[PDB]
Amino acid sequence: SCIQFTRHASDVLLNLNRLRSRDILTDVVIVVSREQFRAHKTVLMACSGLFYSIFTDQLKCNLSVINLDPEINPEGFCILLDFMYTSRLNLREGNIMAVMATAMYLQMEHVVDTCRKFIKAS
Amino acid sequence: SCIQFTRHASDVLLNLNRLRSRDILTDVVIVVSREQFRAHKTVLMACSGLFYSIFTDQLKCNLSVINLDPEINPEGFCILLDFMYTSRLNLREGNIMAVMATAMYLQMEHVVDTCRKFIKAS
Amino acid sequence: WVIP
Amino acid sequence: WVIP
Ligand SMILES: O=C1Cc2cc(Nc3cc(Cl)ncc3Cl)ccc2N1
Ligand SMILES: O=C1Cc2cc(Nc3cc(Cl)ncc3Cl)ccc2N1
Ligand SMILES: [Cl-]
Ligand SMILES: [Cl-]
Repeated sequence: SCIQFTRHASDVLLNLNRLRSRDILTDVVIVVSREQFRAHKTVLMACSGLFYSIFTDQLKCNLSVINLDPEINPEGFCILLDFMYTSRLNLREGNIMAVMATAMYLQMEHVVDTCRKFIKAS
Repeated sequence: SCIQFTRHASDVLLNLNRLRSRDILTDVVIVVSREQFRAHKTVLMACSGLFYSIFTDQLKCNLSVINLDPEINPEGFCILLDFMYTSRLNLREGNIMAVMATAMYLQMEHVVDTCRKFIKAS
Repeated sequence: WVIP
Repeated sequence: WVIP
């Protein structure tokens, strides 16, 4: 018999993104080639099958630095990290291939699905 | 020119609640009288003006235990912690006074607003 | 607020 | 997915 506040989840994610932009309580650095991205492990896990697996591992859960596969493009990762914290995906003709490949690696099934749909249309 | 995934924020919050239920990456214990509640500092901050102030403090940000004011009712806190992680508020005749008082203390303005509305109706 |  |  609960009541529900429709905007609560969106407001929580907006505040988590504000914490990220201000580098507050970030507990991990994701290294993608020469580029570094600070984030919250919990948000990464909530969005990605890959980060979920990494941070539930009894040894990796304690690492402050995670290095991604050298094939991963920093821009594709940046676009996906922004999506994790906002629900908004900056999908463009020039980045769609790198975004799909990064989403497949990160195990972000809904992003992979829309990339496959957008590629099929063109 | 981004696209948006409507269910993303709700799915993120659902996964954060699953992490909470399994005690994964919880980094704080909230003590309310004899009762203890494990949670994620970032989620508490995203939902509460009080926790936002506590964990942005250069000294308190590093505490693993936070003791609430002894006037705070453990059931009211439990109901509010559940709301933080689900968007669902278990508001009942027998708990509304304790929920409103706890929400005022935690600075959860939308919960305070619905409690004031529900009390006014009766 | 809604009835979910 | 929608146009926000
Ligand atoms: O496409 C995706 C997105 C995703 C997220 C998560 N993260 C969780 C899943 C569960 Cl059941 N509990 C907790 C968490 Cl944080 C796992 C796999 C995938 N695949
Ligand atoms: O009723 C409320 C809910 C709430 C949440 C937060 N948390 C934040 C606010 C901002 Cl601007 N950036 C980041 C965070 Cl985590 C502060 C005050 C209140 N009052
Ligand atoms: Cl996804
Ligand atoms: Cl609220």
